[PDB]
Amino acid sequence: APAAPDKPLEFKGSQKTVMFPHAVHAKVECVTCHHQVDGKESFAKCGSSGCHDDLAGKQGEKSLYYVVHTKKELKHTNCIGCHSKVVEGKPELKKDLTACAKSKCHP
Ligand code: HEM
Ligand code: HEM
Ligand code: HEM
Ligand code: HEM
Repeated sequence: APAAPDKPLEFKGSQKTVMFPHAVHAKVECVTCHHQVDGKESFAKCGSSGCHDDLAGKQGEKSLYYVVHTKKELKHTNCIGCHSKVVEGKPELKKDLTACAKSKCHP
């Protein structure tokens, strides 16, 4: 598989840009986020054509917003989902990892 990016990268929606750092997630297997597609590995951008390419809508499988933010139980692990589990044991990180404003995702 390709190498994991060294520097934080721009993970964009239609209005906001969130800096995503791989370094901090080094203990997380790649596939956790870069889920398999049709039985094969995939490292394409989440919102590329044919994937979660609805960058404005907030509901549905095609919605990038939805797969990133929903707390519902999904087929694959997502951003808010794992962060919520993490803060159950580390409450001191609740604001930094799950808050809608003033968090590490949305400063
Ligand atoms: C808290 C539950 C929370 C809210 C609400 C929220 C809102 C939000 C908006 C309105 C956008 C802009 C969408 C767009 O540009 O089209 C947005 C985008 C991203 N967010 Fe968010 N967000 C909340 C929380 C968090 C947290 C705690 C993280 C990080 C784990 C996070 C991540 C992202 C990412 C990535 C984006 C860009 C991709 C996209 O969803 O379009 N948000 N968020
Ligand atoms: C595991 C060690 C791992 C690899 C390999 C990896 C690779 C990778 C690449 C090459 C990109 C760049 C994609 C591009 O076309 O620019 C990329 C981007 C993102 N990754 Fe990743 N990644 C690995 C692990 C992880 C883990 C564990 C997560 C989630 C916690 C994750 C997530 C992301 C996100 C988000 C992006 C941005 C994609 C976008 O649409 O902008 N990666 N990764
Ligand atoms: C990019 C790193 C990336 C993220 C983030 C992402 C998340 C995601 C979640 C959490 C699910 C489960 C949704 C649900 O259960 O309702 C999910 C599902 C699918 N994805 Fe995805 N996804 C990322 C990347 C990609 C890419 C690059 C494509 C397109 C090639 C893609 C496609 C799909 C499809 C289709 C589904 C539904 C089938 C499934 O595997 O669950 N995603 N994604
Ligand atoms: C989903 C693609 C996703 C995003 C977006 C995301 C963002 C994020 C940020 C911005 C941080 C803070 C970095 C900093 O300290 O400056 C962060 C930190 C942790 N994350 Fe995350 N994260 C996403 C996904 C995931 C997933 C799927 C998991 C769990 C499997 C996960 C876990 C963590 C953990 C652990 C941290 C570090 C907490 C700490 O001790 O500081 N993230 N994430």
